Amino acid sequence: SPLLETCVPDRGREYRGRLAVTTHGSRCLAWSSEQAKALSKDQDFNPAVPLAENFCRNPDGDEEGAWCYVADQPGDFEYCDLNYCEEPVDGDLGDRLGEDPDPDAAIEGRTSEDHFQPFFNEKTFGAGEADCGLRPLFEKKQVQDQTEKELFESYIEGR
Amino acid sequence: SPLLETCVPDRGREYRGRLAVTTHGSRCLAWSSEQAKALSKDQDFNPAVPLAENFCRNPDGDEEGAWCYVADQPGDFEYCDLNYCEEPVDGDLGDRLGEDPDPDAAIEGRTSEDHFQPFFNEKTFGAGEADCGLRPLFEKKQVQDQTEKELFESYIEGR
Amino acid sequence: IVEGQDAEVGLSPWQVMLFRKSPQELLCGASLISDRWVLTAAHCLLYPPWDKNFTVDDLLVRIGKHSRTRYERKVEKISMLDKIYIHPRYNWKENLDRDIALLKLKRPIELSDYIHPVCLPDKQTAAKLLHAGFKGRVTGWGNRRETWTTSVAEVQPSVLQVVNLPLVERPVCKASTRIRITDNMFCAGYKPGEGKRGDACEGDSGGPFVMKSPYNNRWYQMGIVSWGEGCDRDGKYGFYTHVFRLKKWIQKVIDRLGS
Amino acid sequence: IVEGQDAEVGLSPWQVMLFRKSPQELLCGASLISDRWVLTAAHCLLYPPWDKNFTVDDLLVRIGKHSRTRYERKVEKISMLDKIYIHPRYNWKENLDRDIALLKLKRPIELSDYIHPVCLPDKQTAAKLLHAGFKGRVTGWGNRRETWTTSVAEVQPSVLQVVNLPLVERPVCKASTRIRITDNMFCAGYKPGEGKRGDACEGDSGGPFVMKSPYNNRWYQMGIVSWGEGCDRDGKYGFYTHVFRLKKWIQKVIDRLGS
Ligand SMILES: *C[C@@](*)(O)[C@H](CCCNC(N)=[NH2+])NC(=O)[C@@H]1CCCN1C(=O)[C@H](N)Cc1ccccc1
Ligand SMILES: *C[C@@](*)(O)[C@H](CCCNC(N)=[NH2+])NC(=O)[C@@H]1CCCN1C(=O)[C@H](N)Cc1ccccc1
Ligand SMILES: *[C@@H]1O[C@H](CO)[C@@H](O[C@@H]2O[C@H](CO)[C@@H](O)[C@H](O)[C@H]2NC(C)=O)[C@H](O)[C@H]1NC(C)=O
Ligand SMILES: *[C@@H]1O[C@H](CO)[C@@H](O[C@@H]2O[C@H](CO)[C@@H](O)[C@H](O)[C@H]2NC(C)=O)[C@H](O)[C@H]1NC(C)=O
Repeated sequence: SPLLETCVPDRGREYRGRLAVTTHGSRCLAWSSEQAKALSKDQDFNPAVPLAENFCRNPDGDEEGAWCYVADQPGDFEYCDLNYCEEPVDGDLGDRLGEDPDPDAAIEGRTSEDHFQPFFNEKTFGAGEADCGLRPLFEKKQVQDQTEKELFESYIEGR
Repeated sequence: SPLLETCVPDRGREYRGRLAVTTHGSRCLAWSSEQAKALSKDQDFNPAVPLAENFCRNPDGDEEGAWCYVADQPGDFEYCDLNYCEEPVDGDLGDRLGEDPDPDAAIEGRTSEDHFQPFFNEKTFGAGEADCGLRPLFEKKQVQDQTEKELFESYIEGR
Repeated sequence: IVEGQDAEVGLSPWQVMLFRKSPQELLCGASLISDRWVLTAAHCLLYPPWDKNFTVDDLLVRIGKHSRTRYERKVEKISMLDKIYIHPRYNWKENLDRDIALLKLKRPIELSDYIHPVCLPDKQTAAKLLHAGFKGRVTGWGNRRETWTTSVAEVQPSVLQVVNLPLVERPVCKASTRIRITDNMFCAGYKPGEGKRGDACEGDSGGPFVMKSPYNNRWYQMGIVSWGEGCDRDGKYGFYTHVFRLKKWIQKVIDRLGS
Repeated sequence: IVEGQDAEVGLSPWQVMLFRKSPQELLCGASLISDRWVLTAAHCLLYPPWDKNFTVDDLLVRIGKHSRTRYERKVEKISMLDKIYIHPRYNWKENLDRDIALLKLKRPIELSDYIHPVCLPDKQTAAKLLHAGFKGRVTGWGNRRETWTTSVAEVQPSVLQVVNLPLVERPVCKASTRIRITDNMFCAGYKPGEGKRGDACEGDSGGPFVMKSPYNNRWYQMGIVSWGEGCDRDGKYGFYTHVFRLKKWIQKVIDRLGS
């Protein structure tokens, strides 16, 4: 269509349109519903543009584009054929940050510990964090395992 | 799954399995149902294997796998995730030939006409075909098109 | 259509403006294959993910025009619809596979100098012309550039525009996009080195991709403008419905419509 | 694990084996991350198009082993599940985007010299080690080769197996298949030039791709075995779930559990 709307930018992030149908060609569920408000009950959404009724939105900032929720079970959502501008980014491995967890409260700043630092509370996570990674018959027993050496030579480089 | 059924060759051509689902995770219509009986009625289903109930079958020799009908309208069909063998063949342009139309009845052989051949009956197809491809203000008037020539040296090639 | 010139009055009499009656707006192009049937791209009438579902009573046709606006009082021919035959397996959910429709006019239009039909290829000429390197044309009132600053008004050709694009090796085609390309799809455009731009831009869908024969010099319809990424982007190629490979269907559809 | 060598008794003590009770069948693997919660590839519990959907009563877990068969009377710890959390947006329709799950033991297992939790990376160490060229380890009892003449029996490693695999450049990553590689995945494995073979094949899903931190010399889990096209295929690089990105979810689930 020539006389259609303009080219949707920023991978549909700031999208505030009204399309309520998926690429699969399916309906769409009410952002705030008995189904969709339980699936959302775990993620890390963001404002930018509201979750108006049931129109495709990109709340989580999903880089593949705006989507609808199609049903209730996990993975039952689907993307929208929003007609985005440019092809998506290709963040070279650790090129895309992923500003990770806080000590159960956003923004560290006053962050100090012994030499490890847990991030799971202990009450629920259980036990073993404090000394994870340290295999008993090796790191604790100060003996190296057969190929560790090889894993190591990679790090610092051979060229 | 490791212990799973073997590989699916020929892109699922002669596949007689019983999976009633689609990659979009949906149902699958019975091949002889009202809906599915219609959509197919006008295509070209070769045998290879039976159309068994509503199991993913590749009845058209679709070289992208086997599939289901998910509804009744055009396009309401979906491919199945059969877990095929090797990478599908990519024929060089005309490389996927296509043994197109007979004089409405199977095979040509006993076929000879002036210089064209109305592969369309006249009754249902209507008027035209005979003098098709010839523009009133050009070829019929033996006058050349501004770029006809450019389109021509193409077949001649500059190498 | 991008980087292409204006078409000579009468360069392509089979050209079909397909537009909706209300609100009045240009939809797609298409082609006249007989005096009563017209061949077009399917995603002009149907594309659910967008809300595209026009019935016969929604869109009219204009055979014989030139400028994409101005009632051509002496030459055009606005008629009514009848059919709208989409393919049962038109893959609109994933890659627009088999993007081919089959409009039927209410009453057989009156042939003319300005309104003449195009031909469907045959297995012989077919094998012959579809070689990577040969050229073909594509006609359309579709957008000149790919964008505008404001209002697409500022990018819509005044009159019918034309461009000749050369066929490209399927292998390169694949390479062009993630969008799965099918047996019946074929890309045409110039490569990054070659130095000649041009392409069917948005709004050109339906218009035919046609070549001329080196035997019997008649014009044949090899494709249907279907899809693409942007318009005239170096590194990409326009994709077209391979009309030939779907030729058998057409025969089924038409020839079973009565006697 | 293809082209890998046997694992040493005691090597990876977070290596969990997740298998369904009836029939007794090895499904995938996983990592112990604390005394009570387990991480595994979501597709191991649910995959709609193949009709996969186990519930808690369906499968048990087995921590602290070596041979993927033979009750190791002393060292193991067979235990039932309780929770099973799959990600709400584990894109199972298209490309296993977020192939992360998160099981819970019924009762906290007890630690040992063979049963010990791996570490969930943090932003800092996650920065320093995530660089193309460094290696890691993907363990498991998944198939040795990628095919067999008759009976997959003949391609099932006896003891555990291990292989050290190197991280590739996201560019070449994207470049190995039209399957949309997501922001949160990462392909690892050797290059066509490079000479060395090795790859986590079928059956390997869930098994972790752990990396040793020179600083603090602890073991971290960067990824999880998720998807790949065949095994050790010259050209194709195996993919893993980016656990670091998804870590924020893991937090959001685990501490919401009551206290
Ligand atoms: C309907 C036609 O006017 C139009 C033609 C555009 C062709 N472009 C170039 N450069 N030759 N078709 C389309 O726009 C098709 C229909 C659905 C949207 N579409 C596209 O080509 C999208 N830009 C991409 C796409 C989406 C889904 C499936 C395939 C392609
Ligand atoms: C379930 C895991 O055991 C397994 C890991 C083995 C994959 N191969 C390599 N070299 N890592 N995962 C799979 O087999 C997944 C399950 C879904 C299909 N699949 C694939 O790898 C397909 N071969 C490719 C694929 C299909 C659908 C969606 C994404 C990828
Ligand atoms: C497009 O609109 C037409 C309106 O005619 C829809 O046609 C109906 O579709 C339903 C559901 O498939 C059928 O049960 C009816 O019998 C159809 N009626 C007619 C007159 O065809 C069509 O389904 C719509 N298509 C889409 C994709 O929305
Ligand atoms: C996997 O199995 C569970 C059964 O335990 C299914 O859960 C039910 O799903 C339906 C449909 O979404 C819901 O209406 C029920 O309330 C669910 N019951 C429970 C106890 O959760 C789940 O849907 C299955 N998944 C699939 C894809 O079939």
